[PDB]
Amino acid sequence: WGWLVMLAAMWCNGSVFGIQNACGVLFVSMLETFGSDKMVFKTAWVGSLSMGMIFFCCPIVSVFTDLFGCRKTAVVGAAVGFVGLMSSSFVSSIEPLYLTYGIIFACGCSFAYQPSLVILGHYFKKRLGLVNGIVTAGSSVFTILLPLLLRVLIDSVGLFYTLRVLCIFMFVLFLAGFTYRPLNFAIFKVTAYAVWAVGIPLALFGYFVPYVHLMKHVNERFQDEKNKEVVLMCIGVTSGVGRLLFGRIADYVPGVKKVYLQVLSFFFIGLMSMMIPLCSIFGALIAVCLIMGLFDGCFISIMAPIAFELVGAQDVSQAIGFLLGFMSIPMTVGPPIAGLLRDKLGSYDVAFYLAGVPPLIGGAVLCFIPSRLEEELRRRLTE
Ligand SMILES: N[C@@H](Cc1cc(I)c(Oc2cc(I)c(O)c(I)c2)c(I)c1)C(=O)O
Repeated sequence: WGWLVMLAAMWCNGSVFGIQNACGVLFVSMLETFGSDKMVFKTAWVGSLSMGMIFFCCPIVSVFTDLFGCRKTAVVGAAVGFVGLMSSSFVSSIEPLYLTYGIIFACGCSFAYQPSLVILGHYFKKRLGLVNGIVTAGSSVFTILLPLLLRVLIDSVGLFYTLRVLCIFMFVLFLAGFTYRPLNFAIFKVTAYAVWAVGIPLALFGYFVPYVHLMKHVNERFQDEKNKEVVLMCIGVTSGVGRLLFGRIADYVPGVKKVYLQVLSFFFIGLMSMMIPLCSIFGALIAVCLIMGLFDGCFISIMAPIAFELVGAQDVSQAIGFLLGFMSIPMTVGPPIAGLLRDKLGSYDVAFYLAGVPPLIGGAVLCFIPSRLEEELRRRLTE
């Protein structure tokens, strides 16, 4: 088995999130097929539910995996994902899609992906973090490359065939799953965690809007767009390097003392989102995309260490579970509201601005977290 555990974990992490991020390239043609009324409002749910259900289901998997074992639940996740992707075929209306794609597919994907971490632990009972960086660099490949394959694949055979063929990834995941073989509400009393856990979800209330609506905002330059997929590929091409660099950066002395760089990340990503609906020359959009992706990777990379910095090591699991439970909502509610925001009398021009407000509030809230304080001074002032 050996290193193949990490090798297959790479494939799993790529397979799930590459699709979840290429969702837009599906959406652009899914809207066209079996098209209308008020379609843009309904369709967004197809990807919104898919992205929300993974986070909603991740915490509960911590009971299933511990109940059945590490080897299981990965086979089951892969099989359920394959069943859902296949069932997405033979659908003559958009209504069943919410159930075939989304609910079923993500309820499979979360089961497939969650146990990967528990077995990356014990990879070699050492050298954690470096393995995670390797896996991130690997999944960067699938995030970068998949949009190119799907874009050319769609025109040859329609959406139905595309989803019926994407089952190859789930099948390979199912086969690789055989490698795995091993060989609570009291948290809120901590004020720092209480503030942070509300700050982050309030910050991400527009994070997933671009990943869904950017490919449809494109075609504003209907003629000059000799190539579209690059504009979405260059988000991941920068996210990979950003995560890789910030993994190294996090622990270095000049900035490891107490990290609040997530405030900077939110500020920059919000500003760049506020920049999209204005730039006209093509290259400016790619520059904005790179600026977005770099900090998008940085913020996600820096998250986990803050978890055990704020709270003891024992409660990190519960902390992450609650955090993902809260995070389930904003990504489900974002894209639909963003689409509808001016689906009457306008375009995304008026919708991308308001997608940029929540990040600033989130950054302020996170910057409003106390520290460097202890109660030994309580004798002096308030008593
Ligand atoms: N849109 C992103 C997808 C993505 C979102 C989040 I939020 C995230 O952060 C975590 C951290 C831990 I730790 C988890 O167990 C989980 I599940 C998600 C990661 I990694 C990836 C992209 O472009 O790839």
